[PDB]
Amino acid sequence: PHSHPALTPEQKKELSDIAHRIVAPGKGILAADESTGSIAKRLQSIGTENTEENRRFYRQLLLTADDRVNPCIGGVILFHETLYQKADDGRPFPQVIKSKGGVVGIKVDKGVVPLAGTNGETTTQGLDGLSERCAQYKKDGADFAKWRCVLKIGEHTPSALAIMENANVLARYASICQQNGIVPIVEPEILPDGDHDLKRCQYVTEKVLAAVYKALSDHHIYLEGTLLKPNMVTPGHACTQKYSHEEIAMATVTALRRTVPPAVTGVTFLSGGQSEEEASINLNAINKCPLLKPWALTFSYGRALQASALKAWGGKKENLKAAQEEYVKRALANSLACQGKYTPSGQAGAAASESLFISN
Amino acid sequence: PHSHPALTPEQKKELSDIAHRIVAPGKGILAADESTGSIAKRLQSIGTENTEENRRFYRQLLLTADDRVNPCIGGVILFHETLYQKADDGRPFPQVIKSKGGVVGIKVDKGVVPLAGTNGETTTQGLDGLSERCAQYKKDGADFAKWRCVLKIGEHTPSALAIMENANVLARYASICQQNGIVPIVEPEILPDGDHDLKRCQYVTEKVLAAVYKALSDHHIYLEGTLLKPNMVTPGHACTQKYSHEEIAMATVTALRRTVPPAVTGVTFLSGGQSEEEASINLNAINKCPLLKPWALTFSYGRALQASALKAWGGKKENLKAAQEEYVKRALANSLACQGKYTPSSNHAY
Amino acid sequence: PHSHPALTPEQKKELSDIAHRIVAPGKGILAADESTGSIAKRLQSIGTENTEENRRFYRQLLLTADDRVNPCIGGVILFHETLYQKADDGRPFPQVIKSKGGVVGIKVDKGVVPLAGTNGETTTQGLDGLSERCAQYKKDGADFAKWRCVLKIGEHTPSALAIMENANVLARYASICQQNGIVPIVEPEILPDGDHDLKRCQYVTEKVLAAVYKALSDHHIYLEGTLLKPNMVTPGHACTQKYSHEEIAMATVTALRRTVPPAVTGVTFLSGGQSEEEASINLNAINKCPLLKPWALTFSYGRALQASALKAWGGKKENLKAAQEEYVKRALANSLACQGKYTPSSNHAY
Amino acid sequence: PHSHPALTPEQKKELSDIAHRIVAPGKGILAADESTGSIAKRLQSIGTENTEENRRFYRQLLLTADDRVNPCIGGVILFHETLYQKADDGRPFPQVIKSKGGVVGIKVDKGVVPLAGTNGETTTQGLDGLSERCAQYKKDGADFAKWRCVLKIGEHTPSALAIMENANVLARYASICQQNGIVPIVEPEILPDGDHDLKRCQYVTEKVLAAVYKALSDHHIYLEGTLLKPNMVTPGHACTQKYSHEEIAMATVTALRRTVPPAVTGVTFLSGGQSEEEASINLNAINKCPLLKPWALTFSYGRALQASALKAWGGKKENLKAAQEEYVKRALANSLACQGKYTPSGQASNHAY
Repeated sequence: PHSHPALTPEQKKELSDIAHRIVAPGKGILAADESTGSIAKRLQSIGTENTEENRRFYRQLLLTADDRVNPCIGGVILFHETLYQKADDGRPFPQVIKSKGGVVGIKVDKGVVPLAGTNGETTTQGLDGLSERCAQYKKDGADFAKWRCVLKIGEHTPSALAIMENANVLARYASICQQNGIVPIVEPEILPDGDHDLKRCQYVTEKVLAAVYKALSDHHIYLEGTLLKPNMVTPGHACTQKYSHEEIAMATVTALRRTVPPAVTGVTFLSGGQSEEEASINLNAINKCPLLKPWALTFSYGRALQASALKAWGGKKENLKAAQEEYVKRALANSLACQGKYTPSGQAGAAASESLFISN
Repeated sequence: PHSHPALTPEQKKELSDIAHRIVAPGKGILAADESTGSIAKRLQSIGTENTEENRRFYRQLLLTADDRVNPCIGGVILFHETLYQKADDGRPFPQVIKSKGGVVGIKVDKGVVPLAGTNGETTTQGLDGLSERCAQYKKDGADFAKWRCVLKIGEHTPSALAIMENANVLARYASICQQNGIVPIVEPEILPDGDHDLKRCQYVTEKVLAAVYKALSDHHIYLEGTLLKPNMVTPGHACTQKYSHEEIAMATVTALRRTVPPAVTGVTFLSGGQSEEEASINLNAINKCPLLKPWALTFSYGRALQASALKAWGGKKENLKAAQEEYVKRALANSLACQGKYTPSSNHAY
Repeated sequence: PHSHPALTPEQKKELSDIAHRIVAPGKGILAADESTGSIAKRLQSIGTENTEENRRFYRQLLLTADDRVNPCIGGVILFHETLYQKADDGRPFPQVIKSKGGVVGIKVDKGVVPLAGTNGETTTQGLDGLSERCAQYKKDGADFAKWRCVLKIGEHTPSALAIMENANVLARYASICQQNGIVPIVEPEILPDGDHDLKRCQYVTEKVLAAVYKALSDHHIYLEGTLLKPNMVTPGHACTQKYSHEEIAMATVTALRRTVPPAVTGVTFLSGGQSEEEASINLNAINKCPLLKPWALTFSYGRALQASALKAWGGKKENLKAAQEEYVKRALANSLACQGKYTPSSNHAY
Repeated sequence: PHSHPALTPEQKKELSDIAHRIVAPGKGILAADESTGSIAKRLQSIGTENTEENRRFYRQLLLTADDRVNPCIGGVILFHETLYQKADDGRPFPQVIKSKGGVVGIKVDKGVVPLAGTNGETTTQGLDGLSERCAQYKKDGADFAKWRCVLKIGEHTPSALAIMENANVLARYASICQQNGIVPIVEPEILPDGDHDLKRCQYVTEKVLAAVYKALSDHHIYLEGTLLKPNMVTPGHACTQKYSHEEIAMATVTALRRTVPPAVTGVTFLSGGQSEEEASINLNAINKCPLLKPWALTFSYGRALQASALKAWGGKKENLKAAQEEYVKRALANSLACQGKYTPSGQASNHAY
């Protein structure tokens, strides 16, 4: 019942300013924080061996795209390794990102671990020494961070324990981040895996977000200095019933309106397996949804911004420009999408029409 | 992890529609739901015996004020007794209210009870047979209800128990109301008693509201079909430090923005002891606050709408027109206030 | 983090003494608190009109059995109506019970109500004015009370909400009782309905009881001044897999040892549909289970003590002694059972 | 509402057997799990340089004490470093402990960290990579572990957050341990710092323990395969009012009876600053308390078993036997104390709570 300010007015301002810059109108996030074992899968789908150099080059390819992306990208999430890598001109990637008007973000979780006594459910680790790590990341150019929790819709999941534990650890992570001037992106991802319908996903998403914000309140989290990275509300990947983009948008926005306090600076949707075009079209429909939305509704896409780029690159240096062109096109599309001004056309290749879903 | 729809789309539309009508632009709530024991002091302060007749006459006086109040009053909260009384012309009060464009509300709690093991804290009773009562009230004209929980800021309060228990009973009440087509006004009032400052109130308000909404979620409450009646965020009555209306407005709006989901149709502030003018000036400041507010920010005033009217009446039928005039003036004042157009004569520091 | 004693040492002593008397060695509880609507089925099953007199007679029949039941009965739970009735000799039933060495109990809940948004789940009502009711019941002879919550094992039940809400209302009821010198019997009954196996019941029972005691703790309940009336851990009534009494006893004792603090004075099992013999055999096996049990493990039987007595009666006054004889037999059988002295004549797998 | 067994009957048996061996009648735990920084303080009090060799020599001093300690020590908690050190004869310390009938334990937390928004409260870290660490420790001789959470009694503490969070991390720690055949010792220490009285400590201890077991329930922890290491219930260090050992025992036992399920195999009290003799007398009183106690009530003492030994040693090899004698004496005293048979002689209304 007695307040013990976790943050000073000066600290709140820094976090709030940072969070707003990331989701400034028309801007979104490029999520290039794939771990070594994660990006390896991507490079593997293009006959490119996973080496530090190939990874460096690939990240450079995306980070050094032409100035057309500048207005589209408010922030870029990187993996530890990439944060300390340099472009061919000797500039550290964080400097490259900043020079283009982007805020630098660092993924800080250490992956999921199984929750004993549950039906294949997990929580996420990475709190140990997080404070020292954040202080260091801050000094090295990072202003925000990301932590991913993963939940799954099934007959007995997500369980009460899974929801509570994941919500609690997100709160702990967000608390430590804010103590070090880093804006925490809270990511409670509910996988699209399964044959559940739209209303099932909406129901679960509402329960999960309600739990997340109660935990954030219990841990004294400054909402204005945070961002939310949730799954859009969609039917399961194996669901038979078909839904329109307007319906997905309505379910997504309704779920958010029922759980996310207006103080939250912005919502940066994960693409979660959706095709590049599907992700853009849904985000656009979301921003057009005829309901009051007190927070920025933009993107924090990983796969939905890299599909075509990876394919065009093929691991060959000569395809540099071609790869960057595809990326730029998705960044431009999504920039318009988070403004509800996106209108599909007929290009972006067929690679943008293919589902990037990956069962877990 | 499985949904068992508490309400059908039709039930949802009904609740949502009722909620929106009560807090439509420029409209607020007249809280005239004082119980016999509660209206006792009011009448006592003016030397008027607490009889059913005087209560009926007083309530009639307010409910029949001239049409100038119509666009100001979106809803009227009544005490059980009043819901079944009639005006002189024989018209049931519920009918009077509705003919003036207002929705009829009914207070359904049965007062506070002490929570053992706490420092004078309480919870609220009234759930027994509530479903049947709501069905009967609905049939008899009421479309929304009110339930009051009381919390206090002290050295060890509100405690975890008080916050959790009051949030839970509010949720039960809300659930029962929605099952019977009644829009529940959730009122978690944090008393202004004490010498605590503005920051203290804001902090406690944020924690209480966060608890309230988690409980509403756990009980599957349809937020669009609800209204919130909280205290504005203000320093304690005995606080020596002084603040401006802009500051209490900033603290109030900031606290609501950090806890109240956008889906909540509206916030109807209680005046909780503030004077008529102060309550109007604060509501006005709240609506002009330079922050995004996704819900209607209006009033659900009891004392702040009756103070002058009660005094002018003095328990004398002769002063009917004089009394009503005072009420009308406050109704007009607050209608402008909830629009941020009243005149009586972001900050990271929150 | 701060304490505000809900009870004084004197109040604690009173409650603890009462709870211990009810479950003194070899003693159990006769649960005859069937409401008018509940006893109606019982009387109807034997073709007897459900009249106040017939209910009075049947209750008299049970309460005035010979002294052989005295050492068997530590307490008797009555329904409101019965607490105020008299035997043929003009003595009020509370006096009859007391003169036989029994403590008088009163059921105070007002039945279950549906929890909206759940798959047919419920919570229980009865808190309104409970304090005044308890104060009056205390004056009229009752020293303990009973409140029944009902949970069901199913595809999606008991849900998180159902567990939390029922646990919370039990805590509120317990709190109010103790403030009035009444020992509360906490009854969180998990129905045997379904085809679930023993393991599932043990799991649900462990989760439900952990919730109950956490709620009791949050509400500052004095455990030494309470009793627990849970379901024994058994397979569902329609489970195809079969088990032995020893397995039922092991599952039950294990569940309790993992959730019931040693401070709880006693566990008084409900029979929940089990036959008279079965209920006695399981209670005996529970008391013979080779695990440490820090609380009395006795009975609070309704049907398990009345089945044959009601049948031998049949609504005929000339079958009085015959019916009483059947009751005495089950009282004797269960008195031995709660001592592990009743004969019908790898614990890590739990 | 559906069970998804975290442990098989075989895994449960192993955990239960381990937990019971540790707190078998007359046995307690030697807590010698002081980290480098922690032991540095102990070594400084006797003007001894904090080098790995001195630490090894010190730990060796305690672990190789004569066979009189065998029936007194059911378990020994070691810091990571020590688990991998060897006695002069080349025997790994875990082997030394095992040969003397003791179960080997390993401290696995990585210290406390500040909880933002609280009045100086903390939670504890160390879950990262914990499963892998437990699998490795198990393989390397350890059968139980220890994780310490710290709470403080003050005007606004322990807060609801501190209680909830610390109870939650303990549950996570316990869950990971049991998945690896390691019996977790749950240690929710409520510091004795402050001027609060006996009833205040009992109140807080009761609320904390209630939170701890609800958390363990939510995380599906097998209680029979765990131990509890709580603070005894005593007045604050700065409390002006005095209390008898009988009252300390009554308050302690009452708090436990009201919160600790009988399924919990044993309670191993921390000495938390009490003198060697004080910790022994209180433990004896606790065991003599006239209330039903369904779990073993023994010790898990660090300072209360090493104070005199450390001083008698002074960092001089010459005083080895003298230092071991002091340790053995406390081991004997406490062995008698956890049986309520302790006496200064040697080795021969509860409603107000």
